[PDB]
Amino acid sequence: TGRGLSFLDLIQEGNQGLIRAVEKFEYKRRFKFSTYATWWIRQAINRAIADQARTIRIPVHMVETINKLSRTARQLQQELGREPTYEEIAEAMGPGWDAKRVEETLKIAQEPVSLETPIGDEKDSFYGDFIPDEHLPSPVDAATQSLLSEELEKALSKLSEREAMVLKLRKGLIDGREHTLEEVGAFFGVTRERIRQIENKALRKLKYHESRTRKLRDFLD
Amino acid sequence: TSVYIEDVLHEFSTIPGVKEDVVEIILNLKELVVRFLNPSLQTVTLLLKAEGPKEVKARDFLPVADVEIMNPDLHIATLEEGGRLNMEVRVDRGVGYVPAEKHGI
Amino acid sequence: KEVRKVRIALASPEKIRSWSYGEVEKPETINYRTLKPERDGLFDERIFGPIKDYECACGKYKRQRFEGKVCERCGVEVTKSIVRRYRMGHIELATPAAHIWFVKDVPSKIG
Amino acid sequence: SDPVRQYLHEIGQV
Amino acid sequence: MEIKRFGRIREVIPLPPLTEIQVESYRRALQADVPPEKRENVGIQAAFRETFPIEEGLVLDFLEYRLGEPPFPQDECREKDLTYQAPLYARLQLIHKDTGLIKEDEVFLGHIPLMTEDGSFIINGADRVIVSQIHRSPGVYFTPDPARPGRYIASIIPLPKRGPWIDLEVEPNGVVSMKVNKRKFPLVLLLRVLGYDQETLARELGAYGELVQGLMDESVFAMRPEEALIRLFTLLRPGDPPKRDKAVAYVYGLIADPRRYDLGEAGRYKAEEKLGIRLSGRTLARFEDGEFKDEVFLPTLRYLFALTAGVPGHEVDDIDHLGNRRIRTVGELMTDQFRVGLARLARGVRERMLMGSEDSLTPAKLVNSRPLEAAIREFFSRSQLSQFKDETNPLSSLRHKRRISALGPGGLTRERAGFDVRDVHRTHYGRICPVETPEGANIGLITSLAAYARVDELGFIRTPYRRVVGGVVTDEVVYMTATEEDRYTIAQANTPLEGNRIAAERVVARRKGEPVIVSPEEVEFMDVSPKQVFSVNTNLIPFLEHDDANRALMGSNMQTQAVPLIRAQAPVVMTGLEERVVRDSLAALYAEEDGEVAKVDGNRIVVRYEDGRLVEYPLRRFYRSNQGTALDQRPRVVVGQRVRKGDLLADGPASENGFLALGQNVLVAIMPFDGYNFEDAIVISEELLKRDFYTSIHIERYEIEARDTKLGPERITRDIPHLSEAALRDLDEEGVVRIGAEVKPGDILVGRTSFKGESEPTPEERLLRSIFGEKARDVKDTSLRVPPGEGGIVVRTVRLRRGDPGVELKPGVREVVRVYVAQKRKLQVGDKLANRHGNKGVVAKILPVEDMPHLPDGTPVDVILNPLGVPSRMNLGQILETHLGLAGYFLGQRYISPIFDGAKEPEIKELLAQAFEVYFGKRKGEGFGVDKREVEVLRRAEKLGLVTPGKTPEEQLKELFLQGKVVLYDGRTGEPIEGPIVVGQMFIMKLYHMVEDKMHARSTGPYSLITQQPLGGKAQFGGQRFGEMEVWALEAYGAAHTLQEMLTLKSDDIEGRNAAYEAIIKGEDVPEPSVPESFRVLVKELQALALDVQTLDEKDNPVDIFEGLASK
Amino acid sequence: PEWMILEAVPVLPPDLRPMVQVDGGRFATSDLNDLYRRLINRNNRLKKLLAQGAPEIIIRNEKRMLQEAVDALLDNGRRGAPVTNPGSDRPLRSLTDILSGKQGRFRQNLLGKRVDYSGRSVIVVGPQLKLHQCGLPKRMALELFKPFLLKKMEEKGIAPNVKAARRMLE
Amino acid sequence: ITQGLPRVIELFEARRPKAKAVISEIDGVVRIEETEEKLSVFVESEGFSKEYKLPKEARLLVKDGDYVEAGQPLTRGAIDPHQLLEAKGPEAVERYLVEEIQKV
DNA sequence: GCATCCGTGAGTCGAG
DNA sequence: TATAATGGGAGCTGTCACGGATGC
Ligand SMILES: [Mg+2]
Ligand SMILES: [Zn+2]
Repeated sequence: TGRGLSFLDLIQEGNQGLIRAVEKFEYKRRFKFSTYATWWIRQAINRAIADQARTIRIPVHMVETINKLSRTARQLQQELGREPTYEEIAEAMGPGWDAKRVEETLKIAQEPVSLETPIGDEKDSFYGDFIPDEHLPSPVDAATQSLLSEELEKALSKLSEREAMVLKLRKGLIDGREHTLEEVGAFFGVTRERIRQIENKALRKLKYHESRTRKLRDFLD
Repeated sequence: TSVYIEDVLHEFSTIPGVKEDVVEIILNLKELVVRFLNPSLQTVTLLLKAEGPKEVKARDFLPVADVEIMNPDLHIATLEEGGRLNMEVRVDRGVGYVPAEKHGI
Repeated sequence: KEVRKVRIALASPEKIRSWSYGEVEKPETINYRTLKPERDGLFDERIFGPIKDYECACGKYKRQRFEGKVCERCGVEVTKSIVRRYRMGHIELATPAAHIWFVKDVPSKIG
Repeated sequence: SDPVRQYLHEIGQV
Repeated sequence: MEIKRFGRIREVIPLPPLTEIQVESYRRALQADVPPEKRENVGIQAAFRETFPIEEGLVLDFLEYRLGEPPFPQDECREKDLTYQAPLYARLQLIHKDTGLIKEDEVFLGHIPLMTEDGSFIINGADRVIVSQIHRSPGVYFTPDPARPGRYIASIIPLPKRGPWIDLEVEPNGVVSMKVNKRKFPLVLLLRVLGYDQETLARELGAYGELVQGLMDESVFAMRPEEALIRLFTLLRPGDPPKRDKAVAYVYGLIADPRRYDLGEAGRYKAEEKLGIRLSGRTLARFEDGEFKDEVFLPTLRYLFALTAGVPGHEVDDIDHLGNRRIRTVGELMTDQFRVGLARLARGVRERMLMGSEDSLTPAKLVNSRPLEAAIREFFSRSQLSQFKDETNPLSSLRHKRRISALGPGGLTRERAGFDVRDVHRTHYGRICPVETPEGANIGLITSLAAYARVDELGFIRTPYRRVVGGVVTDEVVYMTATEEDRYTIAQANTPLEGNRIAAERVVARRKGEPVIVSPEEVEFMDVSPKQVFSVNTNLIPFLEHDDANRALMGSNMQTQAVPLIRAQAPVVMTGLEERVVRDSLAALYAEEDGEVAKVDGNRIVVRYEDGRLVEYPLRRFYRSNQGTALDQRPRVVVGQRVRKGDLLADGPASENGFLALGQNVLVAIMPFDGYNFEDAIVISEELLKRDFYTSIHIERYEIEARDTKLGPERITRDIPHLSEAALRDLDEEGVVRIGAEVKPGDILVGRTSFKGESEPTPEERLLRSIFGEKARDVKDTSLRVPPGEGGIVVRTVRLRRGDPGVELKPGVREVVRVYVAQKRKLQVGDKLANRHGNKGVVAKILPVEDMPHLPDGTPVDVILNPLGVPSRMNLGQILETHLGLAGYFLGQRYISPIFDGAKEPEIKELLAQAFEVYFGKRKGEGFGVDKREVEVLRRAEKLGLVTPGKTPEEQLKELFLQGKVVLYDGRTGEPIEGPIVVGQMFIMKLYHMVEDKMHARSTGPYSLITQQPLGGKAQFGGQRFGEMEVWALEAYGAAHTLQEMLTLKSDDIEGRNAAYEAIIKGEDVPEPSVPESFRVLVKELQALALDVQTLDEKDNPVDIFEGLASK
Repeated sequence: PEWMILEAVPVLPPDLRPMVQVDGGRFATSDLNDLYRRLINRNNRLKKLLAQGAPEIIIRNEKRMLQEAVDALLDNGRRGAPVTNPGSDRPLRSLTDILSGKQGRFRQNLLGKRVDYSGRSVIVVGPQLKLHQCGLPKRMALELFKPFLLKKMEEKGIAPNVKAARRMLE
Repeated sequence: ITQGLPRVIELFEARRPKAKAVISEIDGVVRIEETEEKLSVFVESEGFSKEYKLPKEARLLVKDGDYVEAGQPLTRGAIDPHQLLEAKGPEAVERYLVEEIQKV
């Protein structure tokens, strides 16, 4: 108990181990059943503790390495009268273990914490109430994106519709993907050198318009 | 209107061998009374340099032409054996009460 | 059309399965190394949706040109990632289980 | 009332 | 100046050490200085002795323990975010019963936090205070049954979490029932298990009329103790097999196991005194020679029946008596959590004893210290009673250490406390302050230790009195509990005395708290001082007897909130306690022995003592407190000075020459001023800012971490993309701002770059990139800038790095950078001021000096207080303080006015006459007569009956001055105030609630994860909560569109808020909102409950608010 | 009526029970994940113990534990002991606890919300104001009206566009 | 010496008071029967009779031989609003609740 | 008709 | 994969006042 699984969960996993022991027992060896059953029972209990206790599941060999690191640090602190540094632990772990490896193994073993962890004496606050949402764009971001699209269309209208269309096809404004020169040339019916040339001249006219009006500079961050 | 002290980066510091902190030194310098004899004079930078055991007063300022310190007994600092003080205080003409946060001189 | 009423009623197991975009088979959240959602787990993009907008898990289709297209390699639909707030999953139970609301709210409705 | 007590009783029958 | 003091009471004893409740308790708990063989069975020694030995075979026993030295000093712990603690070792020995082999070793158990000299702790680099708890003392109580008027409930109560509450009741059917773990059963059964027989019960309880007959059950005596024991075990454990040894084990653990059941030593003593018996141990029964033997049950049943019958000498108990309520101090709480951690360690020990190689097991292999470490760390970090230290000023820390809470683990729950727990009991006299307590919900639950009060070894609060023999007051003083106090007739400390003899024929005294007029022959004890009735904060309020208690409460609590001013002054009217507060708080520095001062610096003071030794005292200079208020010591001696033992060497924060200096002494006029002091607002003179009165230094800490990522390392650097030299001006080579720089909102404190997320550039990004021909950089600006509305002068930078000596950070981070920024705050419109009498207000107007009301000699007042705040609040002490402050303003002196030994009105009048001499004879000598405006004001005052008619102008001005009133001229007009105004010197503090910290505003910002609603709090740049009641306001106004706009466009309508922001920046009206996201969350969370929620139109046909994104 | 008995337990969309990386690079997550994990572990173990033909006592215990798992998921602490994470007395937050109470969904996020374009500060008497007036600090009003201010700055010459004005106000 | 907000809540919740007044279920005339030990009050109609037994120390709002309305208080105390509703009807309860809250 | 046990509630905003 | 090992361990606490379903 107290290793991350309920009493009943441990009991059911030991029941699975007991079923295995039953199906693998050989009475001919004159051994009592308990001696063979205890092996599989401990085996199943430990497999369950290793496989289910963590909210972020860790492979069983990695959990064994983590527990070895735990025991090692605990013996080192029981002999040192203080918590050991990464370097002392890497020493005691043997070869192939440098301090950076101990640090990475500890970072990989960090368990998550509850978003419902309380803050304060009277339960008026949660821990999740301080986590900003980074994924969904802010109104400022969406507004800047819309103004960018509108300014790019404002600048793309100063081109002819063909050079504007070539730029839009080549950069992905139209269908979401960027086409090769051969595809834009097969669409407009022109050589890849010609389509790349009108792309260059459209970019050049846009560069001139931008040096003149400076309307798109502020969007470059 | 302004103070510079050598080996002092800001107002919340202390100078070794000196009893008062810089906050108290500026509080004392606020009470300095400087008279301008030339009417065309706008700003002056008084210079002070003292050391060893002493009690630096407003007299210790190096005299300037057309500038008279009206309270030479005003205490400024209590310097100890090895204590050293080296100040440049800027004094201006003005009207009323202008806090430091407004003129930033 | 405009909303005028709000109905609330019991959900049949068939209704629950009609909601679900996939059964959650494993009690696993995200890989301890890649920090990406595990397969058949509680955060599987194959069920609930892409984590990034219009990009599947492996990255074969990353643009808006594919909308509704289900990938062959990773099996993740390419749509807006906002759907990860809206797509139910389900758990198919071995034995039926009683909804405690209809058991312990006295007087018991089942009782 | 206590599921582990219930199970320990069920175990005590065999 | 001269300090004239009043009062005739000579205090026989000084105030005890004000932090002794903390320091002595923890000292008693640890016994670190006691050699182990000399340690007592209390403290953590008791925890060890209770947990050990550990059996089953194998046996692990306890020998002793020892505490090492702290690996780091207190200051280094404060800086490195460490804990000031000592290593805990325990000598253990494993013994195999059969083998006899004994392996002994000293195992390491972790660390125990040490208490600092002033009584606080340093946990993870922050000072913390363990607040004492108040609770019901263990023992046996008899309370009236509320249902049955003639019957009584007996209650046996052990220490918290040390056993079950046991109730004995006389049932309506006659049989006496016992309730334990919420199980009622006839007590006769347990009496049988104890070995009692009907003969003994009949001869003991037969004297009570037919009450013993409810105890007579034949089916119980028809069975031996074993059969009754198994009967009880079956009655207590349904379904559990009624084994014999299991029944003995459970019953022993329930009643007789000292390692499971434990009354207090207090509970032991109280049960002994109440029932009139003696106890061998702290349990209800014992296991002796294979059977059970009773200790408590029969005496309790006897007392219960005697009380029910009505025999004399038996009385119900008052559970709010301070003889039945006790205090759990730091030692007891820490020892409890230590005992819990030790029990967990012992469970682990037995677990390992079952497994493993039975032959080779050292103690080190058996003891996993981690549960004990975890229990201790959890107690000191996340206990309801382990509070962030309040070090706003020295008095804050002191009062905090003297708090008493009824809340917390083992205490009372919120809303579970009625009027009784919150009332001030008659026994609080001299023990718990009757005035210092919070307003609001916690009133009467958080209280404060009285000044002369002490907590004894059993945990009851004791107060001192003086012996009175034959009307003679001895100097012998006796500390009593309330139980002892109720035995005597105790006179008031103000009874007249000629020498040591009671001078009056009639004496005012208390008998069991009741007031009575009594003869000097009848007086047994006498109060030590009025000071002993109140807390330390309350004892700092002069003229307390003239203040209503509800406002004295505020005046007391608000001194805790006084900000240390750069020019702090002790009040001109003190109570005689302002020096001990500075001393016991350890803020100021004193002289350890008589000596001569060798060196004096802004940073150090070196003293040569009589021993010839040279002791150097470093001065804490500009240190940031828990609340950010600057704690700096300043030297008050000079080189070559002679100093005796206890002389002042340095002034602590909020200290003036060793006197508690929480504010300024300002010149106050009491009059309305054009509505700028309306409803407790305050008008102040700009002069106060000119001389830097009410100016305070505040330091803020900023922190940043550069860590390792799966996308590359974050790194602190001056190379931040897309920023000019204008942005990087004050940044050093490494990317940290320079010491001494001025930082405003938006300025970079520490530069930092972070590798971008896996970037799929939108087509607009690719096209703009091609237009401007610049590769999108690999990193992004994540620099720590200055929050909105903050800033100052950079005074410190700390940089810790991985791979550097003495440094090891949490796994993953490369480096940590801290920037300490200080700011000097003048008083501004919106800051909060208060006096010690509960007059609190906000500065609403700062007039230029020429607009200020002024005296005839051209002296302008400092602050204008509105008189309308006086009458309803009934706090007149501020008036008398203003009067005596006027007197001491013109005489140039201060005063000591003990609280109820105050300066009376006639003496204040004498001093005011002398002050008027100084104020007016000066004028008459300088060659000036009485002013015409003074004549007009004198006519007005003559109509008011303030001056007698026909006296001279000077005589009438003196008549007014003795009333504390003066002529005052309006600064804007020159005309006088039509009446004479009360002007004088008053002590006013600047409180911590400064508008600079509180102003906040947000257009848009961060939103919460699930709800997509704005975060809360100023620190998160959050939005204001528009709660249910604000919604009711908008509904009652019928402002439908404003309300809908709150519920959608400004909170969690994602599309709505985005479109609204775009419309406003474009110049268009905001669009009609759509469905808020939190309702979608509601719908989905109801779906997760297997409830189909359907939005329908008027045709009852479904409507999809998820716009298809949820339907397959 | 039989719909009051569950065959297929629904699973909440993962964003409403997040698994998010906080500032320091560590992870914070909702209790619903641990409740669902309990449920799925017990249900999978039941499916296996059925596939392997286990005795009656064992399958009975497994089914009892499965019911109590579902109960903790839907309304924890309602029946029996509340399900707590290891090393903590704190009950886990089920769906019932998310809906009902002071802090529940209805009262906390639906009948009242935190809101944009809002501020607060200390009040002050200001007797010069007419009845229909109040004194609003300049910085408060700048932030509260920020988009209007960007628009009006673009209308004048104070900034080339909205984004430049915002960077200038930063 | 008033009941206050607790009384207001007791009213808005239509709760049956602790120290309640006994009211008559019908019309009739009052015949008091007071033994030195026990006390009762009879309300007698022209063909009916009702009996209300009450504690000895209860104060009477009625003089012997008086004609009382259905739902009229006989004892001093707060009326149970539900008893008043059954005896006298809805308008009576509305009047009673409004006046009782307004008293506070 | 009447005690008794169990579930449900017990103010707002603000900083933590 | 084999000596034999065969039923647990913590509650835990000074509250009203309703509604309001189960036992005499
Ligand atoms: Mg190594
Ligand atoms: Zn894919």
